Formats: sequence, C-alpha cells, structure tokens
Amino acid sequence: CFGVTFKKPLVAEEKTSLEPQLPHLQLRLPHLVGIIAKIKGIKIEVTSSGESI
Amino acid sequence: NNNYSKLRSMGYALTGAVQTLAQISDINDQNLQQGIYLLRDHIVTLMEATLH
Ligand SMILES: *[C@@H]1O[C@H](CO)[C@@H](O[C@@H]2O[C@H](CO)[C@@H](O)[C@H](O)[C@H]2NC(C)=O)[C@H](O)[C@H]1NC(C)=O
Repeated sequence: CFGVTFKKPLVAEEKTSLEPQLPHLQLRLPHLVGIIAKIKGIKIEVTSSGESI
Repeated sequence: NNNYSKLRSMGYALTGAVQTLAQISDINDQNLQQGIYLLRDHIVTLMEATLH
C-alpha cells in the first residue's frame, strides 16, 4: 500500500522444552552383578578321607 | 620271640600310621577349604562397595 509493504504477523510457539545432550562415559564395571553372584556360589566339595576306610 | 609274635607286633604298628595320616589329611583339607571360603567372603564384601 503506497510505497510501504506490509507483512503478516508471526505466530509464536507457546512453550519450549529443554533436553540437553549428556556425555556417555560407558563404564563397564557397573551392571556386572552377575559375576559377583557367581563368585558367591563357589561351592567347594571336600569328602572326609578315612571315614570310609 | 615267637615267629608269629614279632609279626603281630609289626602288624599293630602298620595301621595307626594309616589312621593318623588320614586324620591329618582331613585336617589339612578342611583348613584349606575354610581359608578359601573366608577369602572369598571378604573379597565379595569388598567388591560390592566399589561397584556401588
Ligand atoms: C543410559 O542407559 C541407556 C541404556 O543402556 C543408554 O542408551 C544406550 O546408548 C548406547 C550409546 O549411544 C546405544 O548404543 C544403545 O542403543 C542405547 N540403548 C538404549 C536402550 O537406548 C544411555 O546411553 C545411557 N545414558 C548415559 C548418559 O550414559
């Protein structure tokens, strides 16, 4: 209109959510509980010698 | 000095050695097993805390 140009109003997103990126250390000692559980049950068997004889 | 007598006497000695040897073997084996069990128990107890 005349010399000036008119532009439409811009709609705005109401909310934003922040989810930052985190470094991944990738440690291996955690989630190894099964090995500890296996260590718990060694179960060495010893039979008395001389009771039979 | 009967020929059977000094043989019976050696037969007496030739069995207490076996009995005592068996007893000492059992004692040693049981002690070793108890030591191993104590070591593994302490190792597990120390191992849990560092993981946590
Ligand atoms: C939290 O744990 C999850 C599951 O272990 C990890 O997600 C894995 O990440 C690796 C590396 O990018 C991928 O190869 C796997 O496919 C992912 N698995 C799943 C189920 O998503 C995640 O990386 C861990 N978070 C941190 C910060 O270490």
